[PDB]
Amino acid sequence: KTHVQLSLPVLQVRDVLVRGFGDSVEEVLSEARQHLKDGTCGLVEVEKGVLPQLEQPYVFIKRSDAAPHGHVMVELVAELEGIQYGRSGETLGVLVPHVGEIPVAYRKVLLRK
Repeated sequence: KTHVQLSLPVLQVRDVLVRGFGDSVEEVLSEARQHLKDGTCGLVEVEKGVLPQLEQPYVFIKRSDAAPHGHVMVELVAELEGIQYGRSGETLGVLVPHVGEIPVAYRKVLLRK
């Protein structure tokens, strides 16, 4: 399937134990996709002060369209030193590994895979 319905645990930035997916744009996009498939991916909602507490490169989920079955259609865009790899809509948040942190909410998305 080109799209997969996922429910992403929303984590508080200060709870996150592993603050990024790796060391290159290509690696963080790869790892993000692997964790999304394996159900081991969390989402941090971006506000003032959140991104400097996480590790670059960043992986964003961005709205790709204007929402089947409650699931917002999203795609992945990476960012490193102010350059984005991909072009998409509004940021729903920044993806991080999930290693058992308690979420505050779930974000239903339809991920372009």
